[PDB]
Amino acid sequence: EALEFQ
Amino acid sequence: MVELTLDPDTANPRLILSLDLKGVRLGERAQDLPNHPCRFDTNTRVLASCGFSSGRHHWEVEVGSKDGWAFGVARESVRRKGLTPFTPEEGVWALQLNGGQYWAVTSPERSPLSCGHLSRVRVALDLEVGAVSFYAVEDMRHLYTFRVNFQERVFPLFSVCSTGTYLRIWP
Repeated sequence: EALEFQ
Repeated sequence: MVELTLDPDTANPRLILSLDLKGVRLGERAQDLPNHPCRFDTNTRVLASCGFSSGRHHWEVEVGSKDGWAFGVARESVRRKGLTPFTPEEGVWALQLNGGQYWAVTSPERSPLSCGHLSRVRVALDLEVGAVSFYAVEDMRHLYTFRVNFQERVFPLFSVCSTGTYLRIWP
């Protein structure tokens, strides 16, 4: 999920 | 070289902008901030205050050693509201640290750079040529150019989607 927020 | 600053009215509320508006990194909490239609509500993104219609313009960027950051330029029209893919079709030409590797964020597939450890990076925006270019200050080694037919105002873009890392504008 973290990288999905780029 | 351009003295750019961060636009706190564009910033994701989960971001933390430095006092002088040159730095950005992820916080662990949303903030009460007066949601504009211009603010990035979901993606961990902030533009610079100053955008460009025409010309060549340089900014420099101090990057972290740990994953989380992408940056480059976005066309003004880049969607702010909702979860948005991070890709050229969505108006975003960027470099990225992820899995301890530098990528030009292209699609359908991302392009891996075989550049060395990066500390500081010069961003050359040539609107009259139609290109954004990335150089390591460390010897002005060319990292990557995106050739782009920009048809509108183009803004400096920064995203930090993990704690433990950051981006700092120089100068």
